[PDB]
Amino acid sequence: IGVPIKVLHEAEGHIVTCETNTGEVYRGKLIEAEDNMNCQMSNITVTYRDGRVAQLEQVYIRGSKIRFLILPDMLKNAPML
Amino acid sequence: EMTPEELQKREEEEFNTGPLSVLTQSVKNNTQVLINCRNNKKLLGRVKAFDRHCNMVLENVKEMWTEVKPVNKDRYISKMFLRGDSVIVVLRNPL
Amino acid sequence: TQFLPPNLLALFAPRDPIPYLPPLEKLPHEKHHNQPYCGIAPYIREFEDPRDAPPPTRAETREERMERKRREKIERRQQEVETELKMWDPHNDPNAQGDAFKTLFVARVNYDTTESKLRREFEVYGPIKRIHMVYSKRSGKPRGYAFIEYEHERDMHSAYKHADGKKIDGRRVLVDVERGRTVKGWRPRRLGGGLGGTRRG
Amino acid sequence: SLPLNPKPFLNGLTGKPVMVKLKWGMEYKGYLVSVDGYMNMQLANTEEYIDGALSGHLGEVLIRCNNVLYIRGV
Amino acid sequence: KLVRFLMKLSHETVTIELKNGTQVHGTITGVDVSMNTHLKAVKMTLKNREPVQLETLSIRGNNIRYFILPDSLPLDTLLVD
Amino acid sequence: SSKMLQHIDYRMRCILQDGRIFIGTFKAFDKHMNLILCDCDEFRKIKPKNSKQAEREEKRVLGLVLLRGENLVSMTVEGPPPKDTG
Amino acid sequence: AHPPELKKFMDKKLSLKLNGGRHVQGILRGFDPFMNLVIDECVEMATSGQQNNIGMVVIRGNSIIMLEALERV
Amino acid sequence: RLRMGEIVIATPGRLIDVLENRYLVLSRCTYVVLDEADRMIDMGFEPDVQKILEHMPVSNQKPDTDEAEPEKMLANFESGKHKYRQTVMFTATMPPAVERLARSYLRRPAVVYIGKPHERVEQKVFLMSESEKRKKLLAILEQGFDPPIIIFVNQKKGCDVLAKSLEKMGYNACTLREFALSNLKAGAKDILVATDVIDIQDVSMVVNYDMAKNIEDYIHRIGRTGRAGKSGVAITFLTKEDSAVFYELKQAILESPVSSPPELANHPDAQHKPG
Amino acid sequence: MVQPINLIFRYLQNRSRIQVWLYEQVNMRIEGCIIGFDEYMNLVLDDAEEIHSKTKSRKQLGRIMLKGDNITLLQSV
RNA sequence: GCAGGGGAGAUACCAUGAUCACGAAGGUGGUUUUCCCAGGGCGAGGCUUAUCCAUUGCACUCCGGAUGUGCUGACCCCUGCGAUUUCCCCAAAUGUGGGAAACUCGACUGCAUAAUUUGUGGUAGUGGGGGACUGCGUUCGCGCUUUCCCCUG
RNA sequence: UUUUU
Repeated sequence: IGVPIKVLHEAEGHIVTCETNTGEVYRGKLIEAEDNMNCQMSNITVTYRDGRVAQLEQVYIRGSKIRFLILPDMLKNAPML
Repeated sequence: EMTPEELQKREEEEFNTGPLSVLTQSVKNNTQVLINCRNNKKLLGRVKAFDRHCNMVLENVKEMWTEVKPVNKDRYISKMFLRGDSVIVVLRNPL
Repeated sequence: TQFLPPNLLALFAPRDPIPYLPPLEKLPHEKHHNQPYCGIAPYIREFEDPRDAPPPTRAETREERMERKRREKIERRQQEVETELKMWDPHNDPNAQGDAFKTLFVARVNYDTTESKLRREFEVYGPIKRIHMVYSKRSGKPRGYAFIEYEHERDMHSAYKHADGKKIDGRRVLVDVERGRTVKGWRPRRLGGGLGGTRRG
Repeated sequence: SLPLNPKPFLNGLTGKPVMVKLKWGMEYKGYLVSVDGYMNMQLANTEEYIDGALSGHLGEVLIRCNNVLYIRGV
Repeated sequence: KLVRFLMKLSHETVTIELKNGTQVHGTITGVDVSMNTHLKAVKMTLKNREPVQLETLSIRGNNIRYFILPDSLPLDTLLVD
Repeated sequence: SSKMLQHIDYRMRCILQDGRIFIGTFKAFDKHMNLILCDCDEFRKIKPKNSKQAEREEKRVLGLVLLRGENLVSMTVEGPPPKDTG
Repeated sequence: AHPPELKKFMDKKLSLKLNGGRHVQGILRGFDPFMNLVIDECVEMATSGQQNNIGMVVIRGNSIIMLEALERV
Repeated sequence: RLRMGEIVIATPGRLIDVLENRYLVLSRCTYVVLDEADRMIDMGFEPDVQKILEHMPVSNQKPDTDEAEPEKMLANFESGKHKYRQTVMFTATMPPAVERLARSYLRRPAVVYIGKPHERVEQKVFLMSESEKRKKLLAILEQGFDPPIIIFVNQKKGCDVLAKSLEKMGYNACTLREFALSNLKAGAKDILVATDVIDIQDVSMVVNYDMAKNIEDYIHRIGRTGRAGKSGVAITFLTKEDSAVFYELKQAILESPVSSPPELANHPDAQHKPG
Repeated sequence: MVQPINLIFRYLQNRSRIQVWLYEQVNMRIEGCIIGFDEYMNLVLDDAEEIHSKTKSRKQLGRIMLKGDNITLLQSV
């Protein structure tokens, strides 16, 4: 497990954002993140490429279609970093 | 699969017998070849070295493309290294 | 951080979300391809047949000269062996006398052992008519080989069958039959032949 | 009939003429020469066809794995 | 393999043209097995963008499309190993 | 990996595949080129379709950003690490 | 090759996004480590407002962008 | 295979993960075989076995009376799909854990006892110091053996060190998945080093350089030489740290007609029962 | 739990006319009887036909081998 | 899961005191040497910017002293590394070292690793703007479409 | 030894 993979695993359980490959951005509580950056979120707020916003009860984003992830700043206080 | 051991001598037989022989003759017979890539250009030149991933080293290559009436343009490079990912097709020069 | 108290979890608070902004690039399936990719069928003007580079212009670095030097040294050694095989004749040598069928050969012997101890060791199998040790022509050191020609071939056969592997002066010596004037096509170790496998690899 | 996997189908297509369509829209019709474990294609006396109509004749042509989309007989 | 020949191109002034039209000309200080090139004092000319000089520039192997070597490069000697 | 370790914790401006540039303190890296940027700011050039004007930069603070290496194109040294000495 | 966490979405009606700007909706009967899914009572959901039923279908994971659970897992 | 779908061979952790994630159902299950239930209790899989049995239908369980132990039992066997569930638990001994598992899962079982590796194999256990017998190992390997052979070790790491030492000694040694067993069965690997944990044929020699802490593990190691046919030779290096099993090994010295030891039988720490 | 591989095997055994859309292309699809499959999701079809959304015509090619990368979503009928 | 701990040539010198009438070549194990050279030690010299002390100076061959951050860096040394345990030997004999191994951790390298989840492309690079030059709708700002010349990547 | 490949 790499150090960004460790940071993504430690970022689960809190509210994080993730930009999709299609242009959408979903921000919500990250339930579980895997080694392949597949992230599950519960009660997330998604924003499409046009700018419209929506709410989702449960969503799952593959790591192959994930562009970037925005974590809280406390993950910068990790003992590895 | 076919070769789980540390002996990978079948790769040379596949490069000498398979499609890569069309590249491997180009290193052997020193014949010219035109390769069309994903960048809408056709590079004509000689094949000096290649690998399993079709990454080639070309010498005295000339890449020709068409910009804009479609005006053709060309550019010569004495030594270039073409990645196998951006290559779409390659065909040896008929002679 | 998952199984954490809320006092510690309050330090793990997310920041403000990013503002809404349009993407810089459009969709790849919805992009406007003004000039897509095409084949090289109009692009076939690479080279003609008579004005072509030659094939064999390729070579290794610093290995071909060493391989040619090794091949030349091997050819010189083979020529020296072929020259030495023509001048080698055990039937015309003064050191090789007597009956070859009744003469045994004792090799791998110690240099400190004299011919008298070898004669006393070889006289147990029968009477020895002649004993000839091998010495160096320039230095004078013994080469560890000797020829014992007996009066009877049965005594030489008993010495070859019984004294093979016997320890002489602390060293086990080998006993065999004479193959220089009895075996057809035999060659010594100096002529690319010989017996033994002590220095095979 | 037996369930024909693409590997014996490509083996039977070798030596026989076949048409391979790429993901970029271009196609190549010619005698299938050789194939490998990554489903690469080799062709001899092949003709390149763009947008359905024949564009020209290239000859011996190597078609890569990621660029080739489909391949069919004749 | 062909990455071993590119790994021996340290401190050589090459020109890496990317798939997005960016061309970076500079002396490659290091190359890896994943075709990533780290160069020093590079001049980058992107598509629809002005060139700029940088003291260090790292390019991934996936984004690199072509590499132009000098004409005096010993391609015969470098392909022996 | 000394060339990547020499630029550790520095203000690196990594260029993405979409043309955006994220400048931030590179906190961690991996074998798949996934980067961790601390206090990252993202900027992008907008083409002026109205008239012949200067290029517009649209920056946005993301904080702790986890960028994938598949979306990363190039990265250069933009600024020094935040020093604790006065 | 870590498998995805689609056990909560097993036999649950969810909506997934396709590669070419399309969407689908149906019961995810299983999953693959390459994110290949099996949809039961699948919906077409094209660019037009009208949709079509396909029933059982197989979706490749290379073309699946994001899946949103309509049954709340 | 789960999508493909008559019987399923599983481990308790993997079957518990499949049943907890709804990957497999037991609505049509009517037969439960528990091979090595004592080894399942020793591995800690007995709460996992209880959680796996909790997913079984209780409406198909047999009543705990005299009818489960034969005319009514054969009539229930002739019911076809309307038959009750059956349980067959195979083990090497009868601990209270496997007895409670047979009392819970099975209803009035019939006991069939065979199955004795200590009585059917020449236990050539070297009562001499295990370290001295460890040196004798090289001597036992130089004395000749029939491939494949088994090298039992208390720990996997030691087992790996013994395999590397046998590889340095000019012998093809396997470490312990299926690729090592196929090499051992085909004749490539001559000695497989492993722990006290299968898929193995009859072996001529079983070398226990590290003695197990229990007699059931020693019986399971001796059973790898073959339940019938060739008896084999089980050479066990005995030390001072295995003395709490040596009295039990005295029982292995007691009930072994195919084996001839005075060092283990007349040992002071093996003369009385431990505890 | 129904798997896509077992579903593709059942569709190949039943010889149902499967229609699969193209990857990153919403115009053309390929319909036909799935004669066989492979480990890399390559499908060999006995009677394949390419159907376009704009022209609304199906051009038949015959026994065609399609790579697994082009496959995006396959349905029945 | 698996294997590993610099390679490629000449060695003329030494050992293997080579089983045939004085020899082998060559290989192997040491020494020396040439390339791919890799990680370090020694930091002379040079660049950059601040603090303190001194200098009112007549030059046209740069150049007052000390310290700090960031760098570059020749000559000279080693063939690998950080940790454990055993035997033998030189020995300034409990220290310093040399020759061997047993093998473990620091995710060091390659591997069915170019076939759907980052390291061999469905992220192509196909533009932007100024003058004349079309048509549709119009809130007269513009959305689409049809041309030539220029500046620019 | 006893999914998490």
